[PDB]
Amino acid sequence: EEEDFKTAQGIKHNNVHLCNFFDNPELTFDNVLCKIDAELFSEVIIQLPIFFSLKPSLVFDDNNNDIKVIGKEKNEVSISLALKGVYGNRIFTFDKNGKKGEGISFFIPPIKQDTDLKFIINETIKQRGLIYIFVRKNVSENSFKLCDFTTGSTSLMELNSQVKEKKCTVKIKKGDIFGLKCPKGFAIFPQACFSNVLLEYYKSDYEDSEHINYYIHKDKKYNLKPKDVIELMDENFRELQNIQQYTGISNITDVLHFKNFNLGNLPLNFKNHYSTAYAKVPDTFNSIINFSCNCYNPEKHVYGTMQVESDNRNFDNIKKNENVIKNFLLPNIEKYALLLDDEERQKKIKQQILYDSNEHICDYEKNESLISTLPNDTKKIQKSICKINAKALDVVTIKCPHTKNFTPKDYFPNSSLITNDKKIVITFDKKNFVTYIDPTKKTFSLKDIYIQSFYGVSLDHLNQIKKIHEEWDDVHLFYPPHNVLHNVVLNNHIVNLSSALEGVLFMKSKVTGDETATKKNTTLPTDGVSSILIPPYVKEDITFHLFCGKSTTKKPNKKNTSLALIHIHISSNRNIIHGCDFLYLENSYSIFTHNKLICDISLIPKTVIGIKCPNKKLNPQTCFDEVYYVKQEDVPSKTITADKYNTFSKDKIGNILKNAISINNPDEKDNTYTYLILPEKFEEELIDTKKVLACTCDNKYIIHMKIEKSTMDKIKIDEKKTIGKDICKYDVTTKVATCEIIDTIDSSVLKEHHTVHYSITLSRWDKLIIKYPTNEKTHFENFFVNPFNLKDKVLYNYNKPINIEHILPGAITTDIYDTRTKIKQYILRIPPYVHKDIHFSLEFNNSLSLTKQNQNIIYGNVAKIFIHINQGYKEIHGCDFTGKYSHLFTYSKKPLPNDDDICNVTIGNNTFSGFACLSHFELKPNNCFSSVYDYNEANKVKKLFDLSTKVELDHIKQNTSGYTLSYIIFNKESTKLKFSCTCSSNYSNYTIRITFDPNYIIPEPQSRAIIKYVD
Amino acid sequence: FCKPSSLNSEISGFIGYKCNFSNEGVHNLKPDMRERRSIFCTIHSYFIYDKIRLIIPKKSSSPEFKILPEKCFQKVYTDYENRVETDISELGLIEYEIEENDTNPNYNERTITISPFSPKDIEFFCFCDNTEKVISSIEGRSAMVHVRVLKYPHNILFTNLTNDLFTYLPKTYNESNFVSNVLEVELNDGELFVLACELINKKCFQEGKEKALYKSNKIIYHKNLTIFKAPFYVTSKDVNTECTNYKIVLKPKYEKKVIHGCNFSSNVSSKHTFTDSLDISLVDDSAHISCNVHLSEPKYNHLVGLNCPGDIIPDCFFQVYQPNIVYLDSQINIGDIEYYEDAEGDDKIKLFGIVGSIPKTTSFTCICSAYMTVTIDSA
Repeated sequence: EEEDFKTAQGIKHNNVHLCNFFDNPELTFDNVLCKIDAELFSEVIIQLPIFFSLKPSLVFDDNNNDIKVIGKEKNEVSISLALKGVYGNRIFTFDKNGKKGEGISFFIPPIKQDTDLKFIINETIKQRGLIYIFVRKNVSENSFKLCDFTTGSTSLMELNSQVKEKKCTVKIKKGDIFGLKCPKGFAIFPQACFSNVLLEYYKSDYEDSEHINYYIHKDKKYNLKPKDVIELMDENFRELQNIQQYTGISNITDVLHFKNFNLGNLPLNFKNHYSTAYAKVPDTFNSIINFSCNCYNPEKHVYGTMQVESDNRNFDNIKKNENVIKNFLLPNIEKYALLLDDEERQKKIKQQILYDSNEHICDYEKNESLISTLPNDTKKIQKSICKINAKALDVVTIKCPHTKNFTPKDYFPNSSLITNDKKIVITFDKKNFVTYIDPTKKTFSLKDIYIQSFYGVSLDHLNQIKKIHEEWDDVHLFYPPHNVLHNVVLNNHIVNLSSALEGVLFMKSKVTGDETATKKNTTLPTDGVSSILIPPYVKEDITFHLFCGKSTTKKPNKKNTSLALIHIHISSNRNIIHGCDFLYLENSYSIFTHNKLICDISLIPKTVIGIKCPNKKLNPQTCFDEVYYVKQEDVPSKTITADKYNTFSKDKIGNILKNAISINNPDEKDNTYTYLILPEKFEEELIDTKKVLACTCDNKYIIHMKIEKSTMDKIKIDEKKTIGKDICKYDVTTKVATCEIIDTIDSSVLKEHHTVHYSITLSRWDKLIIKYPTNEKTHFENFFVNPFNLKDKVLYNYNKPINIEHILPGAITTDIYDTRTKIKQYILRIPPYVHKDIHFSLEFNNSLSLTKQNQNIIYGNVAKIFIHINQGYKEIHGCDFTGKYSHLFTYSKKPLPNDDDICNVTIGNNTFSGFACLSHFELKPNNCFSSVYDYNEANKVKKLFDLSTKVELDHIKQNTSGYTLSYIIFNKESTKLKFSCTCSSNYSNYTIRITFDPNYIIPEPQSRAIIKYVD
Repeated sequence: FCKPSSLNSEISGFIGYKCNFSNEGVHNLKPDMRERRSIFCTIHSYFIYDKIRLIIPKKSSSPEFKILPEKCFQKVYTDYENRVETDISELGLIEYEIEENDTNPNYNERTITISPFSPKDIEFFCFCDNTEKVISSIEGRSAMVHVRVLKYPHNILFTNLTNDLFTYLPKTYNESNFVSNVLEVELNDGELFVLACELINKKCFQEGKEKALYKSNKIIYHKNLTIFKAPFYVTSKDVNTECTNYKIVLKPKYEKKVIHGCNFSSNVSSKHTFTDSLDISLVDDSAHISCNVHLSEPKYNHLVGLNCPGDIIPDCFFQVYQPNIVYLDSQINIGDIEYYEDAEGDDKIKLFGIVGSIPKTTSFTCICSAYMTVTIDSA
């Protein structure tokens, strides 16, 4: 009976349907039919107090997540079966200001039929609440593309040992809604498809864009596939997150205005649920795209790939725009100037750790002509890039053009309104998050929690960012438009800078356009300038981006709107940085030693110490420049408070410590980190061991910066550090450089030399194997490498961690974690063509590990390896299909579409050969140049060592550029065969055919083009 | 019998010399922060029917590269003190091929194909300058592409068997000189023979009449000519090579060839008679035995090797030790270096031949404590 049910519509707000039975007077259990007219991609979130019991009774457990509904046949089924590919069925427990309860969340998939989910709430048994989710049909049969990997012809659940991939390809036109459904135990790959996809190809039409294209293509880094990742990894660590770290993540679909609806980095339990993903194409799509998402089980290593290429395949109807001129603005690097070292850097470098703080300016305020529309043609627009690569403990200042006396309007703090009356704590799988309610009709969203786990901001935060940039009535425009340098775009994600780059201090700089010459609060829309300081300890390599464009019209029209892209790459430099974190006491990274409310920090020469304190909540407002200079006998070490510190001396740190540089500018609203560079030398003439330089924090915690006398006496034994002479061994027949410097960095023995350097001069096709220990040994508990990512980065100019592919394109780098003895093997092979003389170094250091044996303390040593790579003028007679490897190979073609190409090369004895393809291409056969497609036995699989037992072979699937390289060299073989490999894609097919003939060689040009660099 | 135009197969990427200077290429002349050095491209060669490609972006989509002069392989530069746009025909190049393939949408593919017919060394320049572009007060980089075509030092054989006369060379043989329907050819060392014929067999010029195959790996089948490169070092005067009915038989004039080398060989059945023959295992295995090979010639046409057994380190003479390994052509700085590979029973014999004149001094070493150092002076 309709009159017997208290019918109420669901609260619809920000495409979120809410049925709040918890704190809403309309939905009260004092009588409840919560009917939700669920449209496409609408989040159904149900709130409840703690109960009485549900009819799909769900107990709170980690392994209990099978959310049940009731179908049309009145059978208690799973929601993954009643809704054809539901996504996001989660059970959470939420507390609002003390009052506890639970909630059920899911989303709505596109379905071609009519279905209804019934959630029945019961009591200890009457019927209490009936959440009737009415999901009507929203897609036709021809407007719904799908590849189920649970049944049909693409089922992996009955996959054999021989075949393991049921590849699917269904094409998408404009206005289509599509998705991917995975079976049980098979996680969606990568995390939150289709906002994370494995891209292969994307061709952009200019007429599709209704705004300016704010996408970062990285280094044209289309992503890999899981079939090509797991062949080169470790053994035990083969979970989903490591394979996702090794395969590359792209988020082009959110920039392309696809309606992507998923769960972010908080997915479901894949071992008990069908992980499902969806995306909606825009209605003005006339472009060509290609990507893939996977259903992957990382126990049996079974994958299903849904390679989706779009409907259009013609590359003549794509209106490639001629209005875009791409320009370059390289950033400027200057030596460190502190209003008196500006003259000192000028005087000393003219005659020629303060050298590791190099200042950077990317000046788009001055170079506005690269984002100004040229009067030679009004229709031409300009696009500019600015690639910045900097290390830790650096300072970088960004300049972008601005309107004078610009007022940033405060609608964004008006839309923030962050109070305590909206506080809801939501916990699932014993993991907590904090969320707020929109104060209009008591509405919140779990999509905001998924966005917070993905973008780092809230839902209303993202909406107000988009509306602030869309309603831009000013001339100069920014991306991200609010709070620039406190929000940055890293891997197409607007997130806070100091949250990601943990420990960043906003520096001060002179504001241009003002004659005061005073360093003040600088913000990029307001003053046209913003300075930041890089933290000393960086965990991983990161890269964030900015845009500051200028349009001649007052609107972002894109037919005259210019753009300036700032591309800052921050390298991970790993040392040990001392300090006292106050946030790990109460995931959050801590970069401090934390020698545990009284905090003792020993002053060491040539290091940086740091306090994570709130900016004005600590009792000295200039604490690192002030000092509570008091003796240790004055302070009771056990029974003390922060009030006695009120009765202490307040001498400055520039008087006692000679040139200790205290960096703390706490006047900003969001400064949480303070630092101090301790100088090169200490003196007992001004410092007593009892006399410490103390501070306090929040009137409860205290920090004592005392200096120990034995710690000062341990510095005073250093008198000899010479250079080693080619002690890295070289097996010259096998051409393998074996380096064993484990005993020199071992702190268990007495070592004469603290720092030694080993010089290696290599050539092409030479191997370098270095054995280095890890942090799970004896006498190696504080071992660190330099740089931290040796598989990708080296040390340019002895301190800067740079990518190896920008100086040696095509190096073969492999790190093997030997857990039988907990050591690591570094294996690096030079590609057969080396285009330039390359120098770098790799350092190992165990100087912070201690050996206190027989009342004698001995520390470790420093061992760095010099690497010189010579001029590899020998060209590779292979067939390139990448375009950028025209220096390596002879036949070079840009990867144009519809390029079904054949390349024919006949090789012989003692001659290099190989190929390069793009890494996302379908390699045929799997692992080319190992099991070749032999042509003399009519193009079938045959192992190369079966056909030729004296060959040499290497193959790297993906470097940092994103390409696949393979090389083969035959040495003293006299058979006759012929072998081919096919790089097959969804738009073009390439074939390389190499003929093995011993007495026939290619007629040589008998020299090489000598590339030389002069200065 | 077939025409020799497609007799040299259809293997692409035979260009070799490629002074790439493009934006997408890694030898870019753009202003950048990671590099602030100009790029060179210096070529010395006996240029036999190869080609040189310059991949240079065009003046469209902003004026990028100042190509000096603007028609580089139509008009080319002399020395920098008298830089005028001299024509491509004024130098002395005989039967060249110039291709200004700009039909690709990204670059001006300028290709030059040079025949070895010249009485003198021909040196020419094409500058690629980008100093007009100033980005963040850092200017662009320059390139000074410099090709120095060298004359073939050995004599060249060119006979007549076609209807059309060419007369770029003094004629040696013809069909009236075809004595007794059999051509007996006596090459000296490494020469090339040009039979102007349009119909030769598909598997000819690859075998021998008496014994084995007197051949090298640089047989060039031109569209109107037929040229094979003779090998620099041969075993004995018992092999020949013949193709065809006009029968032409080619055999080497094998004299007693002398090769410099330490040659610590244990087998007395060695066909290679080197200069030195000091043994390695006769002395004790504790002395630092060093072998010195000093080369000082004005015109190098030399052939240096070794015959010591065991293991040869490094892969000589592909990579050689620094005076720490480096390539032989990177230290010699002269192209056209021949190498011979020998697979004997016990002793390992390796040899290389250098023809030309080196600019600088290189003293490279190969270790067989047996050390063999080969020094060649600048002179």
